Amino acid sequence: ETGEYYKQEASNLLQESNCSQYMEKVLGRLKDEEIRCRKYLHPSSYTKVIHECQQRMVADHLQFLHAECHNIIRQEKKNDMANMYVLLRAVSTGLPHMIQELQNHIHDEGLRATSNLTQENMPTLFVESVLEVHGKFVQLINTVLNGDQHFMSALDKALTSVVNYREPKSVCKAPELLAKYCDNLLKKSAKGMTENEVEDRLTSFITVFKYID
Repeated sequence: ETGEYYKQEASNLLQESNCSQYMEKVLGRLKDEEIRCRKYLHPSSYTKVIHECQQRMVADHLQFLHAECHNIIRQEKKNDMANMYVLLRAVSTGLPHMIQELQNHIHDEGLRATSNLTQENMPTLFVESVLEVHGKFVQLINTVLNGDQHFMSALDKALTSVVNYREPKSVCKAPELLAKYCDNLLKKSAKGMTENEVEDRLTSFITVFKYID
């Protein structure tokens, strides 16, 4: 009966609320369901009830979640994506669509960073733009999402593609720019950044170099 009660409840909520506020309403039920399940039922049924309160409420509209998941990742919505993640992590086949689609977001945002390559400061901008992409996307995986290695592997795979970008009928531009970045930074010419900061920029260079094919 709780499968049928939340089969109609999940169908009722979507007709009134869009996917953005549908997340809070579903989590507004599971948070309350976990409380009312431990006030009445045996502790053996705590995991079986919730598994039924998500199969007929979250896994039931699996395609509805994946239809509206595109706009969530593009706008870097902190609240509408953390709630979006905790719904899919319970469903067995729901989560892998999110990590693959989020992998395309770095592969699209990363290219825009390494697109306006200036003809006078090529190596510094390429590394710094990657740290802009890497230093932000690691935060997003860690400040609203959990420390999931699936998203981390997606970010690692996506950052690999943007770094190892091959122009049509041309070699990849990654190896020389990273090679030039070190030499442009280890010289004593002009005014340096001093070894207290040189050891910091070179440490961040390893993250860019780790994705080199």
